[PDB]
Amino acid sequence: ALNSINTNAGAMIALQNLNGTNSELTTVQQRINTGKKIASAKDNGAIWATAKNQ
Amino acid sequence: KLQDSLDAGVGNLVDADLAKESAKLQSLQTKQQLGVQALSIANQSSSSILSLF
Repeated sequence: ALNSINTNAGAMIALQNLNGTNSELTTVQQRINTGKKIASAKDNGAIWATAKNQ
Repeated sequence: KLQDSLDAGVGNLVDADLAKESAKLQSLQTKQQLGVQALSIANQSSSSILSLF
């Protein structure tokens, strides 16, 4: 209602965007730590399985 | 002659190739230096919470 005292969507949307940025940061940090894109089975199942067997 | 042959055979069994170990050592030293920096980057997370309060 532009003056509500119980809720505000601006904080919710700011939180959502911050969480998205944190997730991307986590992915990049994992890449830097392990030194490779496909490190686990979550990154890419097909390529990870192929590399293990090879 | 036989003793020389046996010594050469054992050496062929258990010896290493230092030319390859040099390259592996260089790569591993670089990777360890990068790993320490990556751990340092990972530590500094969650320090930005204090600004909210």
